[PDB]
Amino acid sequence: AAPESFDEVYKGRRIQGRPAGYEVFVDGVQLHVMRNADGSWISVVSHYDPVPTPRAAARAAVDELQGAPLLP
Amino acid sequence: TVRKNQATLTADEKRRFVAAVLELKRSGRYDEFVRTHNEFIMSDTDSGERTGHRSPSFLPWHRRFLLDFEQALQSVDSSVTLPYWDWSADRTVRASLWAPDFLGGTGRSTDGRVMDGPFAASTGNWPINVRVDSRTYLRRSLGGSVAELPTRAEVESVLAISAYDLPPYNSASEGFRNHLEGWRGVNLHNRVHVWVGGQMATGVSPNDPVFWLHHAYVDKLWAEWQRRHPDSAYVPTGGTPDVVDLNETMKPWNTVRPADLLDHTAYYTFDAL
Repeated sequence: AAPESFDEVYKGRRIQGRPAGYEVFVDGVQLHVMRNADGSWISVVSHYDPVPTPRAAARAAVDELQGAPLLP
Repeated sequence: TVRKNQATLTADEKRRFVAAVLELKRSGRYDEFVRTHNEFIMSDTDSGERTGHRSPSFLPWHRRFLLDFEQALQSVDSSVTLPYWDWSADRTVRASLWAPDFLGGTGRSTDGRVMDGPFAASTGNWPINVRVDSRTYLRRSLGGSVAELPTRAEVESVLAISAYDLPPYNSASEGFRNHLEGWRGVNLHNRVHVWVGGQMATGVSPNDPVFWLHHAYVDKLWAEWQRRHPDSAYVPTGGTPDVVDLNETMKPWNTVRPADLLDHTAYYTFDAL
């Protein structure tokens, strides 16, 4: 089973996740994310530092973006 | 050709390397290396087709990718070769690597923007074009997201590991490849990406020229492992779905196998191995 979906405002940005394997969006723009075999997650904004969940990957991406719009 | 420790380059060698990298950027060639790397970092998965990373072909794939880059540099200045960054030895922000006459330093604290060296956005010579967000300037946060670079003793603990790789041949593996890549254990290569920060921590990490120097030292560590373990060799050796077996060809080139890349001396040697 995929993780549960989520929807919240984090550091002023809307982050959403939903099973598809799994999609994440930052202000409506899709963030490429990936699941590792141990169940951790990474994203194209933070690829080398695994985090436990897709919401943690979305938050790490917002942290790294420092307000920048994500590009498709 | 000899690949030299960056720390050892003369001022003229550093100048010629920087100029050649800036000319690959100016001509549009550099960005297509960034794009190719990103395509594999996004498509390689632990449960599916995997070639450039999280898989035994991480090492021969990057060996070929770096050769492609070095050949492009040599097409600009035939005297230039790719240097390597021994992050176990040159491990602080004060290292000559990060001086304004070579790669420039860390990013300023407000937005991570690199403010000095040849690749600083203010020069007009290093636009970030292949990117995942609106920012078009080189960023770094050296030592920001992780405390320390690996040490020589951590590197030796990984070199000691005799299996090249092991099923399931992905980020969950035991063995040398996945400990060097860093998804398990004390973490070598992934941690260096995290330590540099900025674009190096992202899926468009060749945007920072240090990418190539980091991967040239990862490539040297494979060569060191091979001399430590003469009776150990690339695996798997056939019939593995989704994984590049020893005599299978690799994307994107399609015309080279891991078998063709095991012996680096066919293409270059190191200043000392």
